[PDB]
Amino acid sequence: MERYENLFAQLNDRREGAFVPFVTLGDPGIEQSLKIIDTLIDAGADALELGVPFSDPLADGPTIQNANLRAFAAGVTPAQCFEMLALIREKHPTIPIGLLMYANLVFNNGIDAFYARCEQVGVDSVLVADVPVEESAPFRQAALRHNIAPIFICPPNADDDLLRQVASYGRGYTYLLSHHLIEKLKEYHAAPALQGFGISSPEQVSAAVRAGAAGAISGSAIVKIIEKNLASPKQMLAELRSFVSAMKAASRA
Amino acid sequence: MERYENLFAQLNDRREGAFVPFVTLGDPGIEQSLKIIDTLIDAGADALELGVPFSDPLADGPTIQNANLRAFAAGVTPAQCFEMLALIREKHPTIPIGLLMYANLVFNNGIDAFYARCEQVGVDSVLVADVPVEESAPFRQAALRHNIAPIFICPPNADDDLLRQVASYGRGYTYLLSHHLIEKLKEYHAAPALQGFGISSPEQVSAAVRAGAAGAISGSAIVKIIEKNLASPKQMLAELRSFVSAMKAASRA
Amino acid sequence: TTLLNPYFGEFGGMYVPQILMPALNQLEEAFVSAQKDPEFQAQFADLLKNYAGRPTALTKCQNITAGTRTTLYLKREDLLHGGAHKTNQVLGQALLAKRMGKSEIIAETGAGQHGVASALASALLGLKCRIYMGAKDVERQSPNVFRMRLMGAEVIPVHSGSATLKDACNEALRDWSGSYETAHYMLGTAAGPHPYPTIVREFQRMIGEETKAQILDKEGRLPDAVIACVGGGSNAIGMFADFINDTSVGLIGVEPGGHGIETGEHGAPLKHGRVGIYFGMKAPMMQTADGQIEESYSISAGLDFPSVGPQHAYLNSIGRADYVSITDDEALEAFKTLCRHEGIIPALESSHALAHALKMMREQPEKEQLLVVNLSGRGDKDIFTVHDILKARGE
Amino acid sequence: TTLLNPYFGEFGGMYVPQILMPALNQLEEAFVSAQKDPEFQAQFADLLKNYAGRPTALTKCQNITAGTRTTLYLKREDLLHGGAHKTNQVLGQALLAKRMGKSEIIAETGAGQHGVASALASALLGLKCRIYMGAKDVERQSPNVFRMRLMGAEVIPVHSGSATLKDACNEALRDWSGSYETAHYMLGTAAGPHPYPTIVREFQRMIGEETKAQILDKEGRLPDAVIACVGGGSNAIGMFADFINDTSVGLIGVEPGGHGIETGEHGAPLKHGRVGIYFGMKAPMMQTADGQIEESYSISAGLDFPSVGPQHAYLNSIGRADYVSITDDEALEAFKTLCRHEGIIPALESSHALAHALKMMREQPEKEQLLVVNLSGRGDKDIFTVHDILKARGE
Ligand SMILES: *Cc1c(COP(=O)(O)O)cnc(C)c1O
Ligand SMILES: *Cc1c(COP(=O)(O)O)cnc(C)c1O
Ligand SMILES: [Cl-]
Ligand SMILES: [Cl-]
Ligand SMILES: [Cl-]
Ligand SMILES: [Cl-]
Ligand SMILES: [Cl-]
Ligand SMILES: [Cl-]
Ligand SMILES: [Cl-]
Ligand SMILES: [Cl-]
Ligand SMILES: [Cl-]
Ligand SMILES: [Cl-]
Ligand SMILES: [Cl-]
Ligand SMILES: [Cl-]
Ligand SMILES: [Cs+]
Ligand SMILES: [Cs+]
Ligand SMILES: [Cs+]
Ligand SMILES: [Cs+]
Ligand SMILES: [Cs+]
Ligand SMILES: [Cs+]
Ligand SMILES: [Cs+]
Ligand SMILES: [Cs+]
Ligand SMILES: [Cs+]
Repeated sequence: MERYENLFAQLNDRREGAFVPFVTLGDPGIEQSLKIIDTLIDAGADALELGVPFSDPLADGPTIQNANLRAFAAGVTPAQCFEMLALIREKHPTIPIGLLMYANLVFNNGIDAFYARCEQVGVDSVLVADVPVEESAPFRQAALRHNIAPIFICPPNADDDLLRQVASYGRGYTYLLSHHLIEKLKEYHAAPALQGFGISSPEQVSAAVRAGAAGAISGSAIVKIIEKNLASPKQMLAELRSFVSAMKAASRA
Repeated sequence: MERYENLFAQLNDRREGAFVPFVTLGDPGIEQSLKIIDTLIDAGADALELGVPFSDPLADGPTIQNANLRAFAAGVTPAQCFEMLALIREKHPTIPIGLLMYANLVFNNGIDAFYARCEQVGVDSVLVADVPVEESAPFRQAALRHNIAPIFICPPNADDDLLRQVASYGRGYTYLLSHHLIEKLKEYHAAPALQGFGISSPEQVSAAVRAGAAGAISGSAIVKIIEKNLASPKQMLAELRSFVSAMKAASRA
Repeated sequence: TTLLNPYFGEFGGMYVPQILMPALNQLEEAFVSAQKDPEFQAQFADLLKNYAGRPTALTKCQNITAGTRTTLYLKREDLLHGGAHKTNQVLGQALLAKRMGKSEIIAETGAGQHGVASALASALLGLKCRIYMGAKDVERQSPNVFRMRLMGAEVIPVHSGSATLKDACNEALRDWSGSYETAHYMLGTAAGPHPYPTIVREFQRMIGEETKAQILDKEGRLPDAVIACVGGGSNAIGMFADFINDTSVGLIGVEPGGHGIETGEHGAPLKHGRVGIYFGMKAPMMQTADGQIEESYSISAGLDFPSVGPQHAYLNSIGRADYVSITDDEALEAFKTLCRHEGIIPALESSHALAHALKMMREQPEKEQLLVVNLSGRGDKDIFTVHDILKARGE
Repeated sequence: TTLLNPYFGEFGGMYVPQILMPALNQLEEAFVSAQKDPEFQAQFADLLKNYAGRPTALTKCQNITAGTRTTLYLKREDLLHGGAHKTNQVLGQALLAKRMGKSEIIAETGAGQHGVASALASALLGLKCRIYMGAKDVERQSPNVFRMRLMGAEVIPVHSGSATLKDACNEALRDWSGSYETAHYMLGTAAGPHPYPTIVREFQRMIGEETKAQILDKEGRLPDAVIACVGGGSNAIGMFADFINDTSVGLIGVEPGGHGIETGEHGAPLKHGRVGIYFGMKAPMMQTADGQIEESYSISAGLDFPSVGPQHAYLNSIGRADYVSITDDEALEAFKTLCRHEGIIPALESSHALAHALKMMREQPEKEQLLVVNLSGRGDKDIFTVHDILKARGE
């Protein structure tokens, strides 16, 4: 499929950036997670980034660590996550769905089989948080064989060699953690950049797009709303809807 | 004075051995100790050996360790012991009184002053338990300057050099811990031997004398009767009287 | 790009977020430079000798081997400053931190031995040390925590995940990814991402070098086998490295069998786990069927690492080294044996290596064999644990 | 008659019951013979090196002395097997026992360090070891008692007198007077009757010999002063002996001042007691006015001997060595200082010596002086004691 390509072309036509919320699948439980995700979509999320609970999330801060703990507390397994992904794709045929994975869960039952399962349920991209570009070859190859975009992080400490590698090897979008970077990525024909550092308010969404990025990823702020409203699922959904609506509005021309 | 010399001459005339009980001064208390000692004398003790309570009685077994603890528990001091000794001598002018001392209490206020105090209260001999003959010179000299007999132990492991030294340096009596020894001591004109090992019954008293010793010292058995009858001072005295009477009878020709 | 191969065969690698690659490349660069620098080497040798007390003794154990054809020597890492071999490599890593212009140390610790080792090295070299430790571990390791604080280290209790070593491992990396311009991450074993398995081996290799010299002097030949316990793999690779090319010398690593392999309660991933990717490396792991990392189990908290260094995985795959396990009760017997027959109280970690040497001897008492056990640490720390078990068994 | 002079000036002697003189003469004879026997010396050197780990390091402490004209080195007896210098002399005495054909060891212990030292030496050399310990001490020294029993020693609680060290001292002698044909009494310090102050000095003198060689190599001259803590006097006389004839080298012994000399709660008889005769020797004692022996007091149980070795009394009287005291709080500060600034946890005993060196430096920071402190042991054992005080003060 070409879900990212189609999304970016449509957004471009509307002079619009992407807004992409992250949540952990199964947080705080399977049924509630499903309603969360549909709420994000109905509020105007342009794509999703979705985490699978893992014992040791090396690249993640406190909010996400806590999301993981909640999802495990609920007994959420990778198999159940893939069941969820199939359901989500069945409800929503065009929205790009990206996973944020840890290497062990990809490698566990064979790397090729993992990406085969991704393709079967209708995932579009996979970011493997603990695989640097230098080690990515078998992950990228398996991804592309199964029509999955491999996503790479372009960190603040990126050099020119890294930019070229990220530009050449990534598809779907480039995950930016930051303006020089944005210009260089475009020069090297990289996948459109989404800014993923510190996107917690509408002004940062607008700032990302104004700087030349194709959009912005809210890496933790959505999870913060979950964590805050655990005792009140109805209010949780309410607050997610208004937050996502506001963030997406900020992306609009 | 010549109390030992006189005692041995008198005993010899009667073909009789000496019986000499040991007690700790002040055990179990001052007044009771005084009655104990008068009881031993009236029952037929020929001489006394008397211990002064000391913090660390290096040469003493469990029965005596416990006697020391009792006397300290009662608050008994060396000064009080010397008060007791003066009283005892005033009651009984001929019986030889020997002390069993530790070196520190002799040395504490000056060795010469110690033996001067011994002479003043009417003590006849001093055995310093932790001074071997090899180190005895200042103790022997102070003793003799104050008309006090220095007493030495002749141990089971004694050699000929030790026998000669003990024979030459001791006065009053030789304290035997054991028949070769007895013969050698006499050959070297030693002070009359009193057997001090294991004298806990009449048969051992008789055996000592039959072996050629001048008599026997009951090093702990008297203290055992004290320890056994602590709760009953009247019975204590009763049992001491019958024991000492029996032991002295055993010495008689 | 790296200067050195990050893999041992298929095992090892640099499986860290992209943000941490410059920190690893920097460290590799600094290490490669250090290893060529006589001044660095002279400084390291000075610390090992005059501060830590190298060389360590090689003790013959005639009382233990009487009536057999085994000759047994213990390499006495238990006599090193700090009471375990960990001290060797923390002094090297501290000097590397100084070489890179860093003034702060970050460390992870489980049982606390690495925390203390890191803190003492930091105190000596005037580095500001902060140590991550699982809250559960903090609770159960009061003596070690107090030693760390006495030595001026900040001890940071980790409340995330299970709140154990693997979680401390994670939180140290989080800090480092933000602080690596000024802070060095002092990893505690021969594992994690390249270049750490390489650095840690090279900063422990004097164990084996001294052992070889000492056994040549005392016996006129190489040992038939050298035997070491395997947590993450540092003491073992330190003993093994100088012997790898002496192909007549057996290399035997001992993983904790815990309550017994068949119970699943052990710490023996190399032989009874499954390759995975975690802690920055591709290596055998204790893990569930669906790929979640598990805690190991051993009587000995110091062998409770749920993976193993990649060079051990490699050496096993090519058949150069053999790996075995020893259970809690076997290690306890070896502990008792050494106290009673040699008057040395060994670490329960090291007692696993000794237990396997005792098995080699007892199983085949007329086999002529010259064995060295790496006695990785002393076992004062373990006397409460041993006391508690013996009482509970009625001993 | 003896082969050697039993006195140091007026101090020392053999003040024991007559029954024990043959045992002392036998021991003196065996020692004089041993000291002339290259085989005995080679065996002892073998144990010290290959078992205990001699030579011990000499560590420079630049962090502590920065900004002053003091250069400070620690002689690292804390790195010896068993974690204190006691190990040196127990190995020598165990070999002497073997030379005399004895198969059993009797020992006294207070804090337990000598009990453990005796037990480990006995285990190594296959001697049957029984250790007398005051019931009060048994109660308060659970870790040491357990180590002794692990090493196969019988531990005998003494209930007589106060039931402390002096009483254990007594009960060991009682046993020996009956058992000396088969048992050797392994006395724990450079005190008691001749020949023990002499033997213990000579079996500790490698401390000072190595220090002299090491300081010549590192600094090209002798130290201005060597500084050691004084319980019974063994570590100190061990450091001092080889320097006695180098009259430019100050010899400074540090007694425990406890809560302060003026409080009477201390362990400093050499400077604040009174000569007496006890424990087989004429020497300064803690004693009442009427001559009963008192208990000393120190934060450090190992400096709680209520007398002092006679050679120290002698060296003081002739002005060859100077003796000072250091209080509990001074020793605690020195303990903290060494942990934080050098990453070495010292024994609270040794912390008294360090405290006085720190005073020498701080009082006169522009005085040029090269000082060695004998770091007699490590202080893992003391961390609960230190923790408890710091908490009680609110630290
Ligand atoms: C830390 C430790 C170990 C285990 O770690 P390795 O890296 O496998 O050496 C073993 N023994 C001791 C004494 C330790 O302190
Ligand atoms: C036993 C001990 C001492 C005190 O005894 P000395 O005989 O005076 O040396 C001092 N320091 C340590 C570490 C000890 O173990
Ligand atoms: Cl739910
Ligand atoms: Cl859709
Ligand atoms: Cl009374
Ligand atoms: Cl009369
Ligand atoms: Cl590869
Ligand atoms: Cl600092
Ligand atoms: Cl940084
Ligand atoms: Cl082999
Ligand atoms: Cl003299
Ligand atoms: Cl035995
Ligand atoms: Cl005997
Ligand atoms: Cl001087
Ligand atoms: Cs696989
Ligand atoms: Cs906008
Ligand atoms: Cs005097
Ligand atoms: Cs008779
Ligand atoms: Cs050494
Ligand atoms: Cs053998
Ligand atoms: Cs392990
Ligand atoms: Cs200095
Ligand atoms: Cs003292």
